[PDB]
Amino acid sequence: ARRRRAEVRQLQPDLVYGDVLVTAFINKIMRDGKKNLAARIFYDACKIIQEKTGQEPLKVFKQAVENVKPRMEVRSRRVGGANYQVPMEVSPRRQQSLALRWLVQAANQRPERRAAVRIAHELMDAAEGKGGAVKKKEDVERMAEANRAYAHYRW
Amino acid sequence: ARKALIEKAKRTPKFKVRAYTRCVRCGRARSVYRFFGLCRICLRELAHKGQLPGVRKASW
Amino acid sequence: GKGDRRTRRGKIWRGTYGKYRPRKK
Amino acid sequence: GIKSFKHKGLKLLFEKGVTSGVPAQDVDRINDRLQAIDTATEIGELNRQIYKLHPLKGDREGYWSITVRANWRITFQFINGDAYILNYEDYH
Amino acid sequence: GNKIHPIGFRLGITRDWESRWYAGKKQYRHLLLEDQRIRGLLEKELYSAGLARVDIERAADNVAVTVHVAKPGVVIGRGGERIRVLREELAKLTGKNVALNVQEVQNPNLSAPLVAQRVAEQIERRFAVRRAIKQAVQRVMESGAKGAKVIVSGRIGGAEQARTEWAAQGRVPLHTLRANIDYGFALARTTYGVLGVKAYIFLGEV
Amino acid sequence: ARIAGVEIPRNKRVDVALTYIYGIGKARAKEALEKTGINPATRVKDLTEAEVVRLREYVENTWKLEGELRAEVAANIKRLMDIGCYRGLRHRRGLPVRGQRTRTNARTRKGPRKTVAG
RNA sequence: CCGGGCACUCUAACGGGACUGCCCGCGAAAGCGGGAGGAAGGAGGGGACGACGUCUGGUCAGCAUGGCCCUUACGGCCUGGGCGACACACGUGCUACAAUGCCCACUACAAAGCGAUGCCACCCGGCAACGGGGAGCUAAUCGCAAAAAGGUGGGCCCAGUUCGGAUUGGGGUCUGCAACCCGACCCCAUGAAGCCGGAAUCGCUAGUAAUCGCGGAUCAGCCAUGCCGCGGUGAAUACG
RNA sequence: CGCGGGGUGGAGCAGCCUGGUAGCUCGUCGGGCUCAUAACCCGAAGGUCGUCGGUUCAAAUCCGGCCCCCGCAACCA
RNA sequence: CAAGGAGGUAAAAAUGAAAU
Ligand SMILES: [Mg+2]
Ligand SMILES: [Mg+2]
Ligand SMILES: [Mg+2]
Ligand SMILES: [Mg+2]
Ligand SMILES: [Mg+2]
Ligand SMILES: [Mg+2]
Ligand SMILES: [Mg+2]
Ligand SMILES: [Mg+2]
Ligand SMILES: [Mg+2]
Ligand SMILES: [Mg+2]
Ligand SMILES: [Mg+2]
Ligand SMILES: [Mg+2]
Ligand SMILES: [Mg+2]
Ligand SMILES: [Zn+2]
Repeated sequence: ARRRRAEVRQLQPDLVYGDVLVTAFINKIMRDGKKNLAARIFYDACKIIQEKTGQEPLKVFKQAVENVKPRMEVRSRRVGGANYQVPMEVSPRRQQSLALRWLVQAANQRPERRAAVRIAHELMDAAEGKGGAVKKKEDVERMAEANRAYAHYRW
Repeated sequence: ARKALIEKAKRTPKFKVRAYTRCVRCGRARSVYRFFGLCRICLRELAHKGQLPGVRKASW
Repeated sequence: GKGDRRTRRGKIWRGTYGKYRPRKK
Repeated sequence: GIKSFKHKGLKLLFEKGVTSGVPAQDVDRINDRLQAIDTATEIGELNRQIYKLHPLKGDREGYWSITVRANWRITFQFINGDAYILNYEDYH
Repeated sequence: GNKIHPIGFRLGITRDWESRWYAGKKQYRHLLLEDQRIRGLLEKELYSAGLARVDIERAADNVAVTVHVAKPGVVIGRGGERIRVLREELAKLTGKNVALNVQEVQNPNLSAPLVAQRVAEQIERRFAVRRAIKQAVQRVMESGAKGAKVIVSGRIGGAEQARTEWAAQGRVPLHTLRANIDYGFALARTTYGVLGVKAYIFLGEV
Repeated sequence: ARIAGVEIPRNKRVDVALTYIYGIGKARAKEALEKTGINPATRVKDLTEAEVVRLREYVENTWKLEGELRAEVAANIKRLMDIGCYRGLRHRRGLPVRGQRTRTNARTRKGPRKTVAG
């Protein structure tokens, strides 16, 4: 019954960058608890960003996250055996989490061969507003758009 | 088959592989520790009794 | 290939050694 | 006629006459009910007062149960003049 | 229910051992079997003494054995028998230094094994168990105890129906470690079966 | 190149291309090209015809392989035809040869499930 | 490795160390929020500990035991068989369907434990299992063990494929009186099903889940992928 | 016996006329949900088309002969 | 600042089990 509001977990800043965000992204890359392979892939992809574009990956990655941020999402709620879906706003914590999660997932959805090039490209596509994650973001906002009827149920 | 069966367990002749362990306090053939010569059941009994030198509850 | 008897990895998992996993040096 | 056994004690008692599967004071009782379940051509014949016959309910539907003694039941399935899955079970 | 043996629960701090010797492997097994056969042989022809403990100590062929008894009446002055061959019959499968001592347990009403054994005798005397429990507790409580508790379980007064008679005065905290709680148990053999008597005796600590 | 009974594997490393023959596997593969003295990492694409001839001549001879040894293997099972042993009956019933568990599993010899129900 | 030294690390024996005691705010109190205080805090993180009683719960196959029954036998010995049977159904799992992946080579970094009726260094034969030797070790001395995931290099290039290892043929080794039914490995060759799972269903809130190997009990051997422990790397999220 | 309609999985019904595909509901069998049953959800299996002949490359289907089932008819004396 | 009285009231969800 959540007596404690569960305090927000804080991370360690990365190497060379100091991000309070990049490490969170590396973590999503991480599988089976191998931060070595995870971090390597991201920094690898950072080197890949430099090639296809003359931009610093610290902004390319930053803007990509900003473009894959759900303004509002759909929430299933009350009365009628939980029949309604109230479109709710998204907390900065949750926009944060969804952005990075959808990025990595869409990144591994790509037909490319190497994990680094998937990350790099999906970030470049998302920075422009083209990524498959941006599709996911825009999709979730469609659902939230179509439910404005009983949005006044709010909460 | 229990009395004549704790006989064989100490008799131990005829081929070396036919010989087997067996709790002494009981007659148990399973879970017999070589260290005490006892089954896991008897061992627990005596450990609570205090009749097992050094043997003490494990908490960590 | 943790179950293939022809790998250093499967030989680890099985425990035993052999040609596909020599006893060091 | 009996055709199948789910209890090994009952099975040996009726087949070989081995009484070391049942209670010693319930050997004559268990015998005369099994023979009556054997000669039974229809479940209606297993209707004597002393058996307290009755079909079970729930997940035990399709099963019958005459009483040997106390809280002990001989449960079975009677179909086409034959009994199957003869079990000597405590009604719990 | 399910509760751990209040003796084993201590062992380390509070309540020391009962067989205090050290050995490595290849020896522990043999010496423990001998040790237990001593306890087994003693219990038989020494029950009339009512022995609270059977402490045992060793030091390479030394085997010391301390028998705690309420009333050591069965020792009778040196060559008055009841000790001579009696402490010498141990070495018929031992052959080692059968050093048998005798202790005088002062108050038997504060020795848990003795309490339970007195109760278990009364069950076999066909006594009224509930009244026997009550008295034994008060008897223990009468001899200065800080808390007591006796438990007989099963087949009380014969009669087809296993029961459990319960009585306890004062304080008996089993969960506490600094407890000094003596635990005893006894089998009452009856013509209608077997029932067990637990006895808890408690004193202060800190 | 039609090495034994097969020819299929083109541009894909001779130590690997060799594997595509019933009788070669992996050990006999590099064993054959070190004994014939050919580079394992080659193209397989019809390289030096001489290396291919030597390879073919050694491999196709030496040990039995392809359809010939399939016949021998099948004949070794036909050994336990006649009035054969227990191991033959396991080849007869279609059940596992090495006395394993057949109460469950053993689907690789029994085949897919049939389901009786009762 | 020696001389020598033992301050560091470690070993294991007793101790100190926070009690929201101190600051602000709230309150009648208890207490709650917040803050320098320090390794640590408002039960620090885990253990052992399971009230009166409930389930005619479980256990006569650990053992004890009332009653009933068996005694040239329901007891006793032995060889052999069986518990391992298989048209099927369910539970708990192991290994996978691959490229944050597989193979080969090189090269690091643990803890907790077990061993002289054994652990077996180092040589020798052997593709290997393993066998001949044979040193040290009553073992923080010698040995089991090189930890593995990791790193470096190189090779496959996404195809049932260097994924996956089932099944089967052959050849061997070791324990054991003996391994057909029914043992574990080693080597050659076969290389299946599987390309990620219907209705449903489980676990975990911080060293945690996931993932990686290591030890032990039982044990001649072993069907252990099990159970009980050890450490390595190490997430996500909690509005409510 | 005079006309008309009908026999198809276990039950009830389609498909025939415009020959090459036999389909529907219930039931059965497997798996789920529940302490359990029912209900519910997932996934399956199941039909010599009454029978004896004929036509045709090919018959549930078109043509005959029987065999049951149902329905109409049997009037004037 | 402390409610007395008036009114819109959940859905789909049935059964029992085998001596006192
Ligand atoms: Mg088998
Ligand atoms: Mg299955
Ligand atoms: Mg407590
Ligand atoms: Mg019961
Ligand atoms: Mg018994
Ligand atoms: Mg079994
Ligand atoms: Mg396939
Ligand atoms: Mg694929
Ligand atoms: Mg929790
Ligand atoms: Mg069903
Ligand atoms: Mg149901
Ligand atoms: Mg007219
Ligand atoms: Mg009804
Ligand atoms: Zn025992």
